[PDB]
Amino acid sequence: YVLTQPPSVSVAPGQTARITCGGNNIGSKSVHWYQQKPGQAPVLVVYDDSDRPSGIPERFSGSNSGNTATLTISRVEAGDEADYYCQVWDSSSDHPWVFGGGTKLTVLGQPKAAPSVTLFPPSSEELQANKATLVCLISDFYPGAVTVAWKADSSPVKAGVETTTPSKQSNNKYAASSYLSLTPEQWKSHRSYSCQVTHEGSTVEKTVAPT
Amino acid sequence: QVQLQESGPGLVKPSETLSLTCTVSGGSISSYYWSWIRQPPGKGLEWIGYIYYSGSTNYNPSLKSRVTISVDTSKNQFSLKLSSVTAADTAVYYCARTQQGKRIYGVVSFGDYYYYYYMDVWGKGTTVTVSSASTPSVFPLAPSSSGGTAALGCLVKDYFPEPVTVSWNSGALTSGVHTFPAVLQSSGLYSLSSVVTVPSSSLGTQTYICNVNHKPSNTKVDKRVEP
Repeated sequence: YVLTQPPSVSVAPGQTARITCGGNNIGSKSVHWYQQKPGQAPVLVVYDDSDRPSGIPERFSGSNSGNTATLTISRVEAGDEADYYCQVWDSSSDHPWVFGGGTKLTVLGQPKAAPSVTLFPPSSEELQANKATLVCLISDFYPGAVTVAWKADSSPVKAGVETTTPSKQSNNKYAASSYLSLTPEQWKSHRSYSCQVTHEGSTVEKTVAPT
Repeated sequence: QVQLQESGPGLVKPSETLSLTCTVSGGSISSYYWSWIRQPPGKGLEWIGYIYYSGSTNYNPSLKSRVTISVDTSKNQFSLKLSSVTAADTAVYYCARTQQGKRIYGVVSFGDYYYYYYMDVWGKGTTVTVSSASTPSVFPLAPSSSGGTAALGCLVKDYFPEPVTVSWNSGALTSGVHTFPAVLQSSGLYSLSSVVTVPSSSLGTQTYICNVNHKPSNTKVDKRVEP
């Protein structure tokens, strides 16, 4: 049995989101919906077409008729952003358990938020191990896109820079980290170092100096 | 308050057998079905199989040859075994409680009815990595001279594979704690740092201890952080 889901749906906040689940005469079947927020385990949000599990907000409403099952989310919040999977058990199939491909819900038009930046210098314990690492932590920003630039005493550096991809925080903002390893010989060498984070046409810079 | 807890190795060499176990708490395995599910990085969900508490099994055919699910009611766990492991078996593996429903839509004696299954209670998941490579140095990130709010943390470098979990003060300190997602080094190793924002006022006479747990190596490390 084949379950056809749109790969993505977008809504402005407060609007109603409709995630559809295509199938042939799917109305003759029990459809169940799962929600998977980024980094988290899935949870049951609908079972047997329209039954609400304990603790699932009345905003979520399952329905099934004809060739399409639908998960309707009214008054959509930023926290509802997730992958939504429809699911069926079709007894007459070598593959009795079927999952839908999944639909990514994205909430467009969220409030802009400036990044908070924290730069830690190489620790007193790491330097005795002849290793040196600058930790730059970026949090509370939206949209979840930032460029990071490292400077060594007003001199840009590309070597040894390892930056992560932005991840979603519980407060629906984003976080990301950037690392720069050095030699203690390189660290104590310069007068300072700078992590430079650009977000949405603006830059925040933090500086650290050895002592 | 039924909970399901997956225990995994985190790492398994290519072509040897992956073993998983799911422990259920605040509930009984009895009278229920029990499923294993997995999710490859960036991919959808794939059901592996179920097991009735009595022993009856059922499997995704695409994996039936290599997979074995068993149950143990005497300990309230059920287990997964995946043989001849390959790189495509890299995924997060979930254990989930499975319900059997039935829709009687006509006369129950004319077979005007059918059964179905769904999963109402899920576990937290466990990351399985398939690599030939083998299997964490924690350094203090000390507070320094943010408006009455002070940031300190722990840097966890050069571990493999995912994951590591960090608590502060044995789980008593939970506010302001923000454990960042790990970086994938060019070296291939993993590195994360966890940070807690505490009041700058009376930062002294306060102890801050990050507790790092790396299950794939059975290591539980404590590190004190002070200016």
